[PDB]
Amino acid sequence: NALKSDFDSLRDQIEKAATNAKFNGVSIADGSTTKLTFLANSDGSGFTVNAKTI
Amino acid sequence: NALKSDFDSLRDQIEKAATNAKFNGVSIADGSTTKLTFLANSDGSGFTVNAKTI
Repeated sequence: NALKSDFDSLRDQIEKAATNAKFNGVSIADGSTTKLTFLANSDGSGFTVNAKTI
Repeated sequence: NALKSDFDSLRDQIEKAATNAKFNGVSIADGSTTKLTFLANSDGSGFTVNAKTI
């Protein structure tokens, strides 16, 4: 039971550290969105980067 | 009778030792409150810590 409690506490730590991984209302690791695209050329072509939910 | 008196003395000592467990008048040991939340983000998200009466 003590190991169960420790395991659950570490689980909660993972969930909270994952949900805290924001940067200016946008996060690539929390799973809020499929992907993020940043400007890559003055034409407006993007720099595609896929989200990796953790 | 001597062992009974020693047991009663230890019991009074243990009660008062449980009573004195406080930090700035706030405690988690004596069970005065069910739980203490703690800050985890700039949004005010808590860190729930259920009290365990001892």
